[PDB]
Amino acid sequence: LELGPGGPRARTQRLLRQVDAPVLVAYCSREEAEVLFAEAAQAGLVGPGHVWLVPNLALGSTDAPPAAFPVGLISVVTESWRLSLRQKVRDGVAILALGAHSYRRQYGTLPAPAGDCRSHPGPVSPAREAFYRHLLNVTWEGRDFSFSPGGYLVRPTMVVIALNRHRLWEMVGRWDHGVLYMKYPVWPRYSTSLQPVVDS
Amino acid sequence: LELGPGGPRARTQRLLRQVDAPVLVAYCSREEAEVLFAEAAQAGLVGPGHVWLVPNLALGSTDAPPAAFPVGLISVVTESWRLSLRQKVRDGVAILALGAHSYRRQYGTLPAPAGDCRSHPGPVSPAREAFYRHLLNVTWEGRDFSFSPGGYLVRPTMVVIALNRHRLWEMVGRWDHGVLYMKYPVWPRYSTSLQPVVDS
Amino acid sequence: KIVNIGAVLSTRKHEQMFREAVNQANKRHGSWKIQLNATSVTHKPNAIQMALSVCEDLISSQVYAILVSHPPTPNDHFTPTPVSYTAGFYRIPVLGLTTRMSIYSDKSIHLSFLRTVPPYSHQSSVWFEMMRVYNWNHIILLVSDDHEGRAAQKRLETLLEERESKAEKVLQFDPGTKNVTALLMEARELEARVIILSASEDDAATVYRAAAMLNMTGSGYVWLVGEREISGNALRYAPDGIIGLQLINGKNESAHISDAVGVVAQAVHELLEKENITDPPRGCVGNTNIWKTGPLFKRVLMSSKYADGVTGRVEFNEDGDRKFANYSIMNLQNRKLVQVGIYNGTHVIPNDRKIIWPGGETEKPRGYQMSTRLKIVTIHQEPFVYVKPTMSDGTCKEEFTVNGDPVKKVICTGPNDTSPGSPRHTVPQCCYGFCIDLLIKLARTMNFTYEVHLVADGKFGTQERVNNSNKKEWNGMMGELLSGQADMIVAPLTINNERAQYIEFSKPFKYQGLTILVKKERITGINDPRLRNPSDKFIYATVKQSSVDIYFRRQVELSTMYRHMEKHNYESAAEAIQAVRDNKLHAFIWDSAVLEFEASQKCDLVTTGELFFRSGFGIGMRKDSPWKQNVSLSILKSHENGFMEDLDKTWVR
Ligand SMILES: *[C@@H]1O[C@H](CO)[C@@H](O[C@@H]2O[C@H](CO)[C@@H](O[C@H]3O[C@H](CO)[C@@H](O)[C@H](O)[C@@H]3O)[C@H](O)[C@H]2NC(C)=O)[C@H](O)[C@H]1NC(C)=O
Ligand SMILES: *[C@@H]1O[C@H](CO)[C@@H](O[C@@H]2O[C@H](CO)[C@@H](O[C@H]3O[C@H](CO)[C@@H](O)[C@H](O)[C@@H]3O)[C@H](O)[C@H]2NC(C)=O)[C@H](O)[C@H]1NC(C)=O
Ligand SMILES: *[C@@H]1O[C@H](CO)[C@@H](O[C@@H]2O[C@H](CO)[C@@H](O)[C@H](O)[C@H]2NC(C)=O)[C@H](O)[C@H]1NC(C)=O
Ligand SMILES: *[C@@H]1O[C@H](CO)[C@@H](O[C@@H]2O[C@H](CO)[C@@H](O)[C@H](O)[C@H]2NC(C)=O)[C@H](O)[C@H]1NC(C)=O
Ligand SMILES: *[C@@H]1O[C@H](CO)[C@@H](O[C@@H]2O[C@H](CO)[C@@H](O)[C@H](O)[C@H]2NC(C)=O)[C@H](O)[C@H]1NC(C)=O
Ligand SMILES: *[C@@H]1O[C@H](CO)[C@@H](O[C@@H]2O[C@H](CO)[C@@H](O)[C@H](O)[C@H]2NC(C)=O)[C@H](O)[C@H]1NC(C)=O
Ligand SMILES: *[C@@H]1O[C@H](CO)[C@@H](O[C@@H]2O[C@H](CO)[C@@H](O)[C@H](O)[C@H]2NC(C)=O)[C@H](O)[C@H]1NC(C)=O
Ligand SMILES: *[C@@H]1O[C@H](CO)[C@@H](O[C@@H]2O[C@H](CO)[C@@H](O)[C@H](O)[C@H]2NC(C)=O)[C@H](O)[C@H]1NC(C)=O
Ligand SMILES: *[C@@H]1O[C@H](CO)[C@@H](O)[C@H](O)[C@H]1NC(C)=O
Ligand SMILES: *[C@@H]1O[C@H](CO)[C@@H](O)[C@H](O)[C@H]1NC(C)=O
Ligand SMILES: *[C@@H]1O[C@H](CO)[C@@H](O)[C@H](O)[C@H]1NC(C)=O
Ligand SMILES: *[C@@H]1O[C@H](CO)[C@@H](O)[C@H](O)[C@H]1NC(C)=O
Repeated sequence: LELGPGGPRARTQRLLRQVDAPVLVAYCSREEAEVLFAEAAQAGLVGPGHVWLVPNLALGSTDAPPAAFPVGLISVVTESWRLSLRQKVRDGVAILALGAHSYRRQYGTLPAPAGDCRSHPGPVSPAREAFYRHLLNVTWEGRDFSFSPGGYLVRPTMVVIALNRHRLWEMVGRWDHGVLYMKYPVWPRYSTSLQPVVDS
Repeated sequence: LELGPGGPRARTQRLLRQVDAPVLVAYCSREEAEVLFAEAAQAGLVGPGHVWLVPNLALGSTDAPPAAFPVGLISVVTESWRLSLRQKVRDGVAILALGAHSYRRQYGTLPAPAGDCRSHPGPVSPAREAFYRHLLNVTWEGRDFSFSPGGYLVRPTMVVIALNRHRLWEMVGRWDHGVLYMKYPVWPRYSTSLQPVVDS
Repeated sequence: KIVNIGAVLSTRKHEQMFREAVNQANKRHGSWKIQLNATSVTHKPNAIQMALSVCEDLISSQVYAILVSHPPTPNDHFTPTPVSYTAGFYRIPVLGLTTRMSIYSDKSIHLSFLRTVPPYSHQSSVWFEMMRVYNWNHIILLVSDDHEGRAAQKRLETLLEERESKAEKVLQFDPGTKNVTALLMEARELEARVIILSASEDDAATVYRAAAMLNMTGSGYVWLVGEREISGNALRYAPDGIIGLQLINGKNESAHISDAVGVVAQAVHELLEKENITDPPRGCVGNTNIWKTGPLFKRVLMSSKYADGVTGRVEFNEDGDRKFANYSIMNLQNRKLVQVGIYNGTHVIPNDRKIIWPGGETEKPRGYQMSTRLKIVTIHQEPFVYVKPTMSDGTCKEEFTVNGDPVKKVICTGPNDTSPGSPRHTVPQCCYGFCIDLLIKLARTMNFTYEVHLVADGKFGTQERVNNSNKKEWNGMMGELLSGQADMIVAPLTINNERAQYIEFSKPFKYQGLTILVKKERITGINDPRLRNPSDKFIYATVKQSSVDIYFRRQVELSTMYRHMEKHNYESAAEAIQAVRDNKLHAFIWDSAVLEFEASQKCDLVTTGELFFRSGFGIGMRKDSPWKQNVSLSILKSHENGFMEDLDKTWVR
């Protein structure tokens, strides 16, 4: 589809009028998500019988979701989604401190500090490359912060959240050690879009 | 679309860029047809992956097709499209003569001449209505000129014409009775000017 | 309405050419009150200071687009990146004039980036064209492990998927590493003779010297490279006869400046005709929002056909890369880069001179070197491949037919008995039968020698997913042929859709189907009520990991029968036949030919029902095998005259 400010609103409504599926997986940014959900509601694609799953990109500011987001929308975040900014800062500083601790314990010296915005050395020093290696694999307070070679997290505890009746993002499932734990034996469909009735 | 002379062009250009159909059926007058085909060329709906079909109204004098008309434009005309003015006048006079001849053969006298503008013959005067009925069903030179009660040609021999590479209205198919007989068992498609690209 | 354009150039005289080009564009496109202004800055050594100067000199003004060139000193992707970030924050399009890296075509990183010169990845496409011109199918891909090499490999593989072909293998070597000879050794063991290299100049020189030391530059080999590997230190060590290619303009800064200014001017005029154009941020500091028109400006810029350029038509593809570029094919003849063709975007046309292939040959070399020694895997099937112990002196016992003719036998190497009692050595045994005689005739006709061995695990082959695996893999003979342990399968291997996707099959040398064997004729095929209503009273099964298992697994209607069979499947055909005769198994579902031969020879058993899956046995080879056509033609000729009938009379009456 094509979303965005104003844009060509046509040809997205036409396409959204030929979507016959019980489960829909959408990929868009926050504003594009709001536009898409307004268009889908105009096209009768919300309510029971339709399940939407989106990644974190569509969500923004989990504390307050938009009014266009349907209830029962499913997303997957990391465990730190509910943590405060202070707790996130503490966790990051802890990661750095534990990496420095491991590096010092294995090498016998504190890691060398960074450089400046001046002329850059070029080839990466062995000390910088070793500190990075010790900084990757770090475990802290049970949960591990192992980092991929690509720079993101490998094997984190993931939380499947969904929007309830009260328009609040609430936890529904957990993903630890490759095993799903869902709190609902059957997926609830308590949306109140039964104005056409046939929509369900 | 408005398709008016010298007016809103961005409004129609916006919608013409959203069309995804491979076959397009249009209905407009000649001037609106030229405007529409110009805008469609601007929107890239004229290439080898688009077929346009229009009724007789869209085209005008088939002897000189305009430059905006794309190649492969399909229309359906009557069998007298290639006849000269003298031949068509002869056919019309023949229809009138055959109607009068049938009326005389049944009633033993020629039909009465028409009235005048300085009067209003309120009654239908069934002598007139009988002549009209005889004028309806007429056959001439093996061609059926049977007229509908709506005063237009019914079950006529129609031909399907198209605009070829040389920008001429070439005859493609025939509508003898209720059966289609057309050349080109596969529809030929040209890349704009030349190069008759073949479907992969 | 004044429109301001910015540029980051190198020599400060290129700035003068940029100003002249903007004047020409401002006169050609009616000035009125559009006033295309031009401002420029020079590249700076420190990247951070370069980005800060981009903010202070160009973004500070109401710049609509930024052009960026490349300094003569080679620094690769280092120099155009800072601009692409700073202008990318506000969605201000930045056009690279001479950058070639593929990282700038990733719109997730470099958001508002366009280029007037294609990346190195597009050098794959022209390579593909040559593969169509000279009909090269088996190729080796030697790509560096850096992101550029991965992009080239991905582009070439995507092109090949449309043709529905594959590379023989891909060899990724770490950039800047010496002694890659080990990897080259693998390329020597393959049957393909075409090598397509994608690496930097120093890596190209290293690979060239290593291949020279390993005699990979001799006759029959073909080297296809890009411009990075035929310039600088790579050109000096490049082996004679390699084929590289160069972009026509490439390093012409002035032509690209003029073309970019033309396209920018056209796009700017179109955009101002579009209304609702807002205004650039005017300064990095303070402004923390994107330019609203930015995405629309980029969309207009991409959909532009400036067919008046110095470097030809200027058009962009879906990610801003210059579409339809011109390449010149170069051949290294006597240490000189002679031009032997031109790739005009869609085809390669040879114009002058003669192509000298690496071995000095004057004729097109084939892209394969089919060997004569053939390692043939086979299985023990009673009427087709009898396997017997050899005598104490290591040779097969002389034996004559009932008709009175000698029986041809071969020496196979197989695992003695089942795994536990085996001494775990490939003992030599004697193999003979229908398939062995077919193989002997085929080898005589096609002029190749062979060595025969038995399959290690005694399974025909199927796809299975072991737990905690990233993918499924074939076992048995199929796995042996795919992995490279074997070159050709000469056995009663059934032809089906699942195997044909990964394996080339010859024309069938025997037509047959599936049937059921029972003791002492009370089953009406697989439509019998007892077959579709399983119970502990009636037990039936087939051989594990065979064509019958694949056939039963893929049918939803036969799912319950598939479960019942899987609960009691057997290890080999002989074991299941013995179990049926020993009243342990009630019905055995297997091939028509084997089961019919067993019923006829052994008696006491009968086949029931009609054939419910008709197929044939075929010689299995690796995909796109060069001699698949020859094997098929030989089998067809053998069918035609008398050979298959003679084999049928001799072995399975
Ligand atoms: C990049 O390409 C430019 C055009 O493709 C090219 O500019 C051209 O430069 C040549 C001389 O190198 C000019 O030709 C001049 O001399 C010839 C021979 O007497 C005359 O016939 C011409 O009138 C002219 O005086 C071209 O006029 C000029 N063309 C254009 C459009 O600029 C650059 O030199 C190239 N830059 C490189 C290769 O680094
Ligand atoms: C499949 O069978 C084909 C026909 O037997 C065979 O083609 C033949 O290939 C040989 C090459 O080995 C050609 O011989 C020519 O080339 C050699 C080497 O270049 C020269 O020394 C010879 O003098 C001769 O000029 C045959 O001409 C050719 N036969 C035909 C009819 O084209 C294929 O090679 C076989 N496929 C394989 C073996 O994979
Ligand atoms: C985190 O990863 C680093 C990097 O592998 C580990 O550091 C290694 O420690 C072992 C001793 O246990 C040394 O033999 C290696 O040479 C070290 N690697 C490097 C690159 O220096 C570190 O041990 C890991 N942390 C934990 C808690 O396991
Ligand atoms: C054309 O239609 C007219 C009108 O139906 C036909 O005229 C009729 O002919 C029948 C035949 O004897 C007469 O019984 C009717 O009285 C006529 N009606 C009128 C109104 O004239 C005429 O025959 C038809 N012509 C042909 C060739 O079928
Ligand atoms: C038109 O472009 C010229 C550059 O040629 C701009 O002049 C520059 O202005 C900046 C800031 O005022 C100065 O730092 C430069 O030194 C000037 N360059 C030269 C060569 O004088 C001018 O500002 C632009 N005009 C508009 C209206 O954008
Ligand atoms: C680079 O790799 C090559 C190939 O692996 C090395 O050459 C081998 O080195 C081993 C010693 O480990 C010896 O068996 C021989 O010298 C070589 N064997 C073969 C089969 O080639 C080489 O030593 C490596 N290092 C270099 C060239 O500096
Ligand atoms: C590749 O180079 C060829 C010339 O060898 C270009 O072909 C000419 O292009 C110019 C530029 O518009 C035309 O005026 C000529 O008529 C073309 N000649 C022929 C025979 O086609 C070609 O345009 C270049 N490639 C691209 C993509 O521009
Ligand atoms: C069958 O194969 C053998 C060896 O593979 C061929 O013997 C030699 O093949 C090479 C290959 O070109 C020739 O140059 C030699 O001249 C051959 N030797 C002799 C003595 O002629 C043999 O020619 C092949 N038989 C064919 C092709 O019919
Ligand atoms: C490469 O060819 C030369 C040529 O005589 C030879 O001496 C050398 O042994 C060859 N290298 C091999 C076979 O690895
Ligand atoms: C242009 O902008 C005005 C005000 O921002 C808006 O009302 C109008 O709809 C826009 N025109 C478009 C989006 O075509
Ligand atoms: C092969 O296995 C048999 C067991 O039946 C054994 O008698 C024989 O010695 C073995 N051959 C060897 C070990 O070479
Ligand atoms: C997964 O595979 C391993 C491989 O040996 C095996 O040990 C393990 O039991 C398997 N886990 C299962 C079947 O749950």
